[PDB]
Amino acid sequence: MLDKIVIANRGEIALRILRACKELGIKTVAVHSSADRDLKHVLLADETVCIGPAPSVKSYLNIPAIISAAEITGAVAIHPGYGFLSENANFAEQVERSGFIFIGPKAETIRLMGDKVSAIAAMKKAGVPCVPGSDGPLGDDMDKNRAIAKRIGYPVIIKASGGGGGRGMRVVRGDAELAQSISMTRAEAKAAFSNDMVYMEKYLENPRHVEIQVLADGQGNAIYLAERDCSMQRRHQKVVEEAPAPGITPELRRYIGERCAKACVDIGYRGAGTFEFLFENGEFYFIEMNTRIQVEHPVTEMITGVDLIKEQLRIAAGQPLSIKQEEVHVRGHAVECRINAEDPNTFLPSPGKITRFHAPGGFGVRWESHIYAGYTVPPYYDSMIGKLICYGENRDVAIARMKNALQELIIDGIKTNVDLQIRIMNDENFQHGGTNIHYLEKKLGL
Ligand SMILES: Nc1ncc2cc(-c3c(Br)cccc3Br)c(N)nc2n1
Ligand SMILES: [Cl-]
Repeated sequence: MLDKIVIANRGEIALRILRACKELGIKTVAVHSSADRDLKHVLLADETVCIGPAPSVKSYLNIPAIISAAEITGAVAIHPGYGFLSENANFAEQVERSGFIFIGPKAETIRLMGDKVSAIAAMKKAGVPCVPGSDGPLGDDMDKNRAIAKRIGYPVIIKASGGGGGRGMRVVRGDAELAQSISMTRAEAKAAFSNDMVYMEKYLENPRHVEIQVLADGQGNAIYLAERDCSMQRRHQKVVEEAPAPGITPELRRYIGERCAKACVDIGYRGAGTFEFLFENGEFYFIEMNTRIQVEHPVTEMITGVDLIKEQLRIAAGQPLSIKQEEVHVRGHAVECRINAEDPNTFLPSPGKITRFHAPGGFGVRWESHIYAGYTVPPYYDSMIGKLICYGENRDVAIARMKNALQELIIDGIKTNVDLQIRIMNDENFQHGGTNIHYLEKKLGL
C-alpha cells in the first residue's frame, strides 16, 4: 500500500480522495493555492504545501510546483482527481519520469484517449460500437468531404480531435454549410488545442448520454460497473446524473459492458475509466473515453458497493481488483444533484461567503462537499461546491429521498442551484425517466 500521496486537486474531490487515503492508512499531502488555505481537506491533511497564488496556472496547473511538493514531502504518488491535469499526458509522463506514480493509466493511454480520432479507431478495432463517421481526419478536399457527408447522411457533426466534453463542435445540416463549418471548427481547434485535426460523425438528434464505468488492474483484470445516465444537462454541463440508466435491461448492460471491458484488455488499460456513449433507439454509439475518475462516480458506488477511489489507490499500489465481474451486481438506484454556487438567472458562477450551512442526512443520503459555515467560495475556480447523492431500493425512492434532502440543505450567503434541482426532481418527465440530452434547456426555455 502507498505510503504517502499528493492530492493534486481541490474542493470536494480532494476531500473525497483524502477520506479514501485515510481508510487505507495512506498519508496525505494537500497541495493548495494561497486562496485555498482553509479548504476542509487541507485542514484535515497530514501535510500541507502551498504551491502558488490563486490563479490555477500558477497553482493547480503548475507542474513543477506539484512535482516539487511530492519531492519535498517524500510522497510516492500523485492523484490528479478530475479536471486540471487529470487528462494531461505530458504531466503523467513527467510524474513517472520524476519517479512518482501517477494515479491513472499509462501516459500513452491518456494520449490515445485525448486524441478522439485515434481513440475511436482503437475502440472500433476492439469491437466497441461507434457513431457512423469519417473514420479518420478530414482533409482540405471539399469534394471528398461532401462525399463523406453524403455516405453518412445529413445531419452530420464536425468535431475537433483534440476537443472533448462538447468543446469545438458544430452541426451541419446541408452541403451549403459544410465548407465553412469545417473551416471554422478547424480554426477554433487550432486556437484552442494547437491541433487543427477534425472529424465527422452522423449527428444524432435526440440521444441520451449513457456512460460505462470501468476498472482495470495491472494483473490483467478488467471489469465494468454498470452505466450512468448523464442526459440531464445544460450547455455541455451535467446537472443531474443517475445509475443505472432507466430502461436499460440487464441484457443491454451485459452487452455493452463486456465490450468495454474487452476494449480495456486490448489497449492495456489501467485504473478507473469511463466509456461515453450516445444511446438512441436501443443502440449504443461510442463518442469518447475519459481516463480520470469523474464528478459523477458516487452514483456508481451506491449501486455496486464498490469504492472507486480506493480501487484506484489499490491498483496504483500494485494490488489486484478487490472484486470480480461475477461479484459486481446492480442493486437499487442512485441519483446525484450537483450543487453549484451560481446565479439562477445568468448561470454565471456566484462566489462569496457562506454564512449559514446545514447538510441533509438520513438513510440513503450521501453529501459530498468541502463547504462549511463561514467558508468563502473563491471566484478563481469551478462553480460546483457540492454533490448530493441519494440512494434507494428503486428509482422512485431515490428521487423521493433527494426531494427531502434538498429541502434540508441550507446554503445561505451565496446564490445556488438548489431551487432548480428541486424543480427537476418535481418534473413529471424526469419522474417518468428517460429524457434526452436536450430536455433541460427546453424546460428552462418554456
Ligand atoms: N455524433 C454525435 N451526435 C450527437 C452528439 C451529441 C452530443 C451532446 C451530448 Br452527449 C451532451 C450534450 C450536448 C451534446 Br451536442 C455530443 N457530445 N456528441 C454527439 N455526437
Ligand atoms: Cl469529470
